[PDB]
Amino acid sequence: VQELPLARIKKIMKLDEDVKMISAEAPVLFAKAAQIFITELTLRAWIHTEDNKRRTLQRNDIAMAITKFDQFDFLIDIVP
Amino acid sequence: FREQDIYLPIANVARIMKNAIPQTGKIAKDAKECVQECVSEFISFITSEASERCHQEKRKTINGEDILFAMSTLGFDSYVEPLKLYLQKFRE
Amino acid sequence: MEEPLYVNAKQYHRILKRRQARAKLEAEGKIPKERRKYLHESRHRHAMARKRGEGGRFFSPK
DNA sequence: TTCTGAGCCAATCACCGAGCTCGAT
DNA sequence: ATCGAGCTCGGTGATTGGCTCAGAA
Repeated sequence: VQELPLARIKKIMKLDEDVKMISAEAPVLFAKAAQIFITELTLRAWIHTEDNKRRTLQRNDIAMAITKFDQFDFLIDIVP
Repeated sequence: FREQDIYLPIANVARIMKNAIPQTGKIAKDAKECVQECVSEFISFITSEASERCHQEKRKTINGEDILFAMSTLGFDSYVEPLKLYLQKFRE
Repeated sequence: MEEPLYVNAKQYHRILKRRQARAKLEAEGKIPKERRKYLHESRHRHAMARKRGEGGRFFSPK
């Protein structure tokens, strides 16, 4: 039911010059992966929003989840 | 390079974000913009491992196994089954 | 910007090459440094054109 | 407290997906 | 043979901003 542009997921993978041909199944997997990712990042960040007694989730909520989870370590110079 | 060429649509991102939270809740623009950047990094991140392992096996096309393997390699091993599962209800 | 095993062990080496990839795109290609207010000239002109109801919203029938 | 910034509407049109042709494995 | 890049084409949902008061400060 959910969705995300497959074409766009591809366009993004193909930013890399080393990445030349891509199977059909791949974006399809990524659609769902990104969906789980975006889902479980937000979920984590919101804790930090409630912790602080806000009702708006904000940039810095996010950074505060990234710093508190090893699996997300790869975004470090993404969000300083 | 345009924004539309390198990020997922913001409204698609917000939609999902908004699902993850109290229905009453709110989200900063800068917050959405941010996850949007992340998700794009996440896409690129798995790929470069997959591209490494995929060219390392003397192939030219990044496929299913490639991703999943890359995910195990980088600690997303938890995502692995639910994808596989979701990978059996859309293909033939 | 630099560090050793003070990050997920599993992930370390990738982060590193992906730093390289970007530092390339930055140096050479085109990574937009800042966000644009809007994305398409036409969708801007159209949003500016739309009749608006009360509250600055779009409208709806009555 | 003061005052910044997110949600709310839905109509156009850029972009996505479903068809293709062609060249590779 | 199968399976992907790259066109084209037509159908459609992301994109879009002004006023108001949640709610960040």
